Amino acid sequence: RENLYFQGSPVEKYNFKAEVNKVMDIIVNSLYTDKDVFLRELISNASDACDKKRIILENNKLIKDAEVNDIKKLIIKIKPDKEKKTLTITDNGIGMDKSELINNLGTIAQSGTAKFLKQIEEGKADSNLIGQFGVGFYSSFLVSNRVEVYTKKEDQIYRWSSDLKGSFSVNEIKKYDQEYIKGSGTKIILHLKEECDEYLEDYKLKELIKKYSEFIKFPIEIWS
Ligand SMILES: Nc1ncnc2c1ncn2[C@@H]1O[C@H](COP(=O)(O)OP(N)(=O)O)[C@@H](O)[C@H]1O
Repeated sequence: RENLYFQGSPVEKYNFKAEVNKVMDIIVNSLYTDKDVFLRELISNASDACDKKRIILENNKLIKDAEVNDIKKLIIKIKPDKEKKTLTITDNGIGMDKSELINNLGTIAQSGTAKFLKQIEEGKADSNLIGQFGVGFYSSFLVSNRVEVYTKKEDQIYRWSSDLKGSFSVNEIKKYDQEYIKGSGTKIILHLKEECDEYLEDYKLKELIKKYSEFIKFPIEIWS
């Protein structure tokens, strides 16, 4: 009897596997973690997303030619906003459609996270060592109360949001013409934990970009 809308579209809420959510909570909120790695992980995903776009564009062209460009614009952008307490990482890479977004981001036990958890379980790894593994996107929760993802694959924009407390939400944004992701891309908005405002600082971002960028072959732009 209660249908939910956000920005003009119905909101679909999905539950995480409860047990997994429980343990994920422990590792991202654990004391003595290397919280900095969240940026390593997101930049790594942004680079992969640009690589995927480049490769698919090249193949498309081959097939368009045979019958029957902006690869140069590929970039990763990082924007702190001290007043809103947000850090935003944006790529103009492949993006995700609704389905990929629910199935890809909607499952916590990824490859690296599952690995880590199993080692902990087998007594082979300490539970504060999230950094020692490549857990990917969900590492954003090392430093965030809430995470949003706005991603466009082809003419449609979808928003994913979660505070990692049992569920995530997905809804379409029909008129995202309020913000100029051009062709495709993914915009990740981190709503930072109170104790994590140093990630709003220019010198800190630069330091991390330098530590985690050495092998990333797409330009990274830090605003301010
Ligand atoms: N920035 C991004 N752009 C496009 N797709 C993205 C993305 N960040 C994550 N994704 C998709 O979500 C999936 C899950 O991400 P993650 O949990 O970091 O797993 P991973 N590091 O093993 O790839 C990725 O494999 C990728 O397909």
